[PDB]
Amino acid sequence: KLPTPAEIVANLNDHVIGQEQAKKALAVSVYNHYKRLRHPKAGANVELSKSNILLIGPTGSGKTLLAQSLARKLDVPFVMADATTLTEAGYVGEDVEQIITKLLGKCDFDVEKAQRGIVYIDQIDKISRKTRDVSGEGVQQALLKLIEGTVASVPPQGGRKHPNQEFINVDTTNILFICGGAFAGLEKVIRQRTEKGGIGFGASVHSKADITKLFGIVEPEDLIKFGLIPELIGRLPVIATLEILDEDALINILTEPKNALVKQYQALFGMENVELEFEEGALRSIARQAMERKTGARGLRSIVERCLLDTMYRLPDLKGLKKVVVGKAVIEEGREPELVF
Amino acid sequence: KLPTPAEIVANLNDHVIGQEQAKKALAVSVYNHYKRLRHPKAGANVELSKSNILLIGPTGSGKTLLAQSLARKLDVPFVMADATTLTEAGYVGEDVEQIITKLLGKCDFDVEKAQRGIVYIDQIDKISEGVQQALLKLIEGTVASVPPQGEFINVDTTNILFICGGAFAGLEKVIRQRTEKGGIGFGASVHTKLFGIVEPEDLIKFGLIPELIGRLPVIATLEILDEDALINILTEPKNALVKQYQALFGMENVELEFEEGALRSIARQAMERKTGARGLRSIVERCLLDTMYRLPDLKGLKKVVVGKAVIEEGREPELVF
Amino acid sequence: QQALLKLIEGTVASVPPQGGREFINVDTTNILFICGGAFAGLEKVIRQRTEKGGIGFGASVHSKDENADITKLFGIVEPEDLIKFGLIPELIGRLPVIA
Amino acid sequence: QQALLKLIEGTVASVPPQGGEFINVDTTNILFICGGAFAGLEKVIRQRTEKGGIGFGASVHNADITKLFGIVEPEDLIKFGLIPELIGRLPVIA
Amino acid sequence: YLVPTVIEQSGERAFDIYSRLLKERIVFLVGPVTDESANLVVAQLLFLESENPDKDIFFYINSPGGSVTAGMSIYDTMNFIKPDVSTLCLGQAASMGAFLLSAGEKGKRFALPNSRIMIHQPLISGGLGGQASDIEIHARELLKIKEKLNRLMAKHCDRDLADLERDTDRDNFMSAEEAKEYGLIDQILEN
Ligand SMILES: Nc1ncnc2c1ncn2[C@@H]1O[C@H](COP(=O)(O)OP(=O)(O)OP(=O)(O)O)[C@@H](O)[C@H]1O
Ligand SMILES: Nc1ncnc2c1ncn2[C@@H]1O[C@H](COP(=O)(O)OP(=O)(O)O)[C@@H](O)[C@H]1O
Ligand SMILES: [Mg+2]
Repeated sequence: KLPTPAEIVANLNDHVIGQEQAKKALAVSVYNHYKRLRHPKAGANVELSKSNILLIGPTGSGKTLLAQSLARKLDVPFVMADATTLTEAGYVGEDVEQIITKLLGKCDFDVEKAQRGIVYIDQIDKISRKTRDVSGEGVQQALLKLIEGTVASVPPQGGRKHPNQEFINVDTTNILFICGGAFAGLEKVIRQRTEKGGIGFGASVHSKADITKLFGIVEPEDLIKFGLIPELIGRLPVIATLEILDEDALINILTEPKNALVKQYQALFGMENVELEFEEGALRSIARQAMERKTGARGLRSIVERCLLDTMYRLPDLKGLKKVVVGKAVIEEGREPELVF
Repeated sequence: KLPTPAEIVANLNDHVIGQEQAKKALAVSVYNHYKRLRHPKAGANVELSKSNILLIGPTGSGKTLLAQSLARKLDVPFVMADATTLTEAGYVGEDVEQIITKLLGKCDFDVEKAQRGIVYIDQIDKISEGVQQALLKLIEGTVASVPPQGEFINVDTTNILFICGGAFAGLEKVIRQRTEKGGIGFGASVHTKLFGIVEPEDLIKFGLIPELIGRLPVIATLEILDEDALINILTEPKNALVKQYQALFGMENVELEFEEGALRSIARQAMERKTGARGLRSIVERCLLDTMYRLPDLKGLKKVVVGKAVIEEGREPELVF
Repeated sequence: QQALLKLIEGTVASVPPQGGREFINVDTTNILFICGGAFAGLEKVIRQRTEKGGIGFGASVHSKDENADITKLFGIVEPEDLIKFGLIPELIGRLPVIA
Repeated sequence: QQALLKLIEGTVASVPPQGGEFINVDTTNILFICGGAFAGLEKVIRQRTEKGGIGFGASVHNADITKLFGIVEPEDLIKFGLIPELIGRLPVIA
Repeated sequence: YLVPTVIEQSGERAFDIYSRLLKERIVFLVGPVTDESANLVVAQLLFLESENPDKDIFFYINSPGGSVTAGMSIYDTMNFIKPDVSTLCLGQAASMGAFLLSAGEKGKRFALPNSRIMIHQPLISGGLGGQASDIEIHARELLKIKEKLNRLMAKHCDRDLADLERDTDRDNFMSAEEAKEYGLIDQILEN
């Protein structure tokens, strides 16, 4: 039968550290997606509709990773689009039907399978409203009909969306859309709404909580002030939020996931039959250095690579080197690892 | 088999001169990349990801030559791309995977070879955003479709190694803004070592999107070619300009020779143009056009000596019969 | 909007055949067209028309409610507001029923 | 440009027979001489140079397209619209 | 005066030339030391500490003197903030200008080769009118300021208080070399 939301989350924990509430939202939505797909479609049966998601989170928190990790066990077509590549219909650039074109290409152009697929639209915040806004509000307007039920006309994987063009009819009624983006200036809007206060001897001054706390209480009013049109927010009823990664999340990302960076280099060192070991202080230092540079989980790979460069240059020649040890000094200082024979 | 990081540098020293730090960095990253591509990519194993390289160096330092030499060594296909050939407006997608069509054409459209190839992207700094976003979406794992070799073909670029490079002109001042005391002060730092300590915040301040920096973990620097290296380049490499033109004169009965002062002066002239070893070919051809036209007419000639006066002054090469 | 003027009104459209791209002639004279849309900034135009909102001693002042009543204002919409919103009169005249 | 580059570099072309069985033609040894009046090249070069100056001790200054064409660089032709891989295959510039 | 506008390469940002120099941690004290000119120096010193508490601040001084209290606001700000305040004498550093010059971080007090540095006891810190009781009070306050200035100057110069009391009795003009030998500056810049 279908995988329960708990089982879906269990396979998201092997790849994503933290963000439990968004994992709940994604799992429940995918479970309801399956149930809707196998719900009888005729007779006295009630007609079900979909509940799309708006996945809000800071840069490098795990939105694109949540989608990729969810796609491994979807059993339905899945794609990852980027709203920044879209434009208004009559202007140079990609149209919103190219998303369905990609979704249709992932499933051997079987329309019956694409009409039941899932779509992730990244950088949904970069098309915000704030003359003709071909790259912003125009894309939001073009997505309104596509997100909800419509019959799109897509090109056959070959060209643009032209009048002199052969087309395929795809019904996006049962296609689940997952929008995501790093609404940077959203914390300011939420703070303006929740901490209005006022000026004057007779005015009431309101008390004056970072990106995580404010995102956890986001409302459509803030998303409208940010630049999203209400017609789009109404089509994204579910709003899931990601917590920004801290130092402890970074060290867990280094060690805990199935294909974690430490496991990456451990397996890479198992090729030449040597053991790679990281001290706890070494991982804590890598996390501090990735945080101080304000990179996030993006920069952990650069740190480990720059620390193991000179040792990897000498791996296939150093015979008898049973173990390699990375200490706190190797991370913080310009030192070389310990090479135990 | 597979060449070790030491053997890669050994064979790569014959084609490129200098930039030893970038040479070993490329060797390690490439060896690790093509060892990851030999992992048991199935089961309960660890899904291995690639590590790309960012080559920061002046023009004519040999970045493209480094990438092409690595490709020739490892039997993989290679195509150079230019971020300057990608426009802001329009279908940045449709032309960003045309590079895949180029790479496929370089290997008989066999996806098994192209998916494990190398791609060099020129002028990575000249795009300091839609182009950056497309290069990011392509550097990361994605399945792109291109026309056939004559039905469409699929290519997954997750296993393709990407070596981006460019001459970050104003990056050194971005670094000095945080590494030195002051710029305009009386006693305050008035003006590749600082390129060697480049950090992600400098590249981001330069205007590179952070997600692109996140997929370019290896940063290697190339030093400017001095007047000495430009002489070796003229004589030492496998495809040295002196060697090429000596073969041109050698298919006939005339031995071409250069004076050491001629090589030094022509290297200084190339260095004065801010182009590195790229300008060496034009000035050598200019210098040898004195005889390449007359040599057909000359009879009884045995050798030609190219002196420094031919490169510096309007002098003719000495014709001894 | 200009391209829809002759389509809403009676014309003869030339469309491709049933299969691939003789074109088919279709008369849209008896084809009923029902346009619809959420005119977002329309209530502000209706309010600016009906509510002067002047300044001074000789101007009647009324901005005592922050949010425009969309229902009451839409109920008194006229072609003047749709023209100031962005629609052309040639299209409004072809849409005589405003529900 | 790309279909032309695929010929300028060493490849094998398939062409109809001598009569009405295609012939394989290897173009490794076929010399290509390309030409044209690059009408935007003088502006490209004049943007690369022609810095000028101001003041008493500075040199101040119809386009002299003769000396401009005499100082063409491959990047100028790239800006004109030619693919870099084609210019790299055209080393001799007359 | 028209202050020129310069362009900083980063995009581009247009600065007046003094804001551009403040970006390089250069603070100018030009002309008399007043409440307003001293508070601008204090505001710049406070701002530069926030930007980078570790990097040196360069305090360029071309001043004939001014108010003691105004100069003391600069002086206490220089000593309070974490980053070293290097001082440079351009043209002249006289009276409180010489005091603030000597107040720079020891080892980082500079003067240009033809600069003029003048030290002297304070003049009127304010008028001495009113009754003899008021005049006695203002005379006592001026003497306390005189002793405080000589004591702080002697500390800056590694000299005895008795030396500064002699040398500040009347206007003591010094070349850059004499100020270096005296202890007001540490180095003389040439190139
Ligand atoms: N919660 C997490 N668990 C494990 N790895 C993570 C997590 N968050 C980020 N990463 C690491 O960061 C890299 C990219 O993160 P990801 O692309 O998911 O961030 P993002 O939310 O998409 O950022 P942006 O909003 O800028 O697109 C991944 O390769 C992953 O290894
Ligand atoms: N380090 C080097 N060693 C040998 N030849 C070089 C080197 N650097 C540049 N060249 C020569 O310069 C020409 C073009 O250099 P290029 O690859 O464009 O450098 P870059 O990629 O740094 O601009 C090549 O023909 C190459 O022979
Ligand atoms: Mg992402």
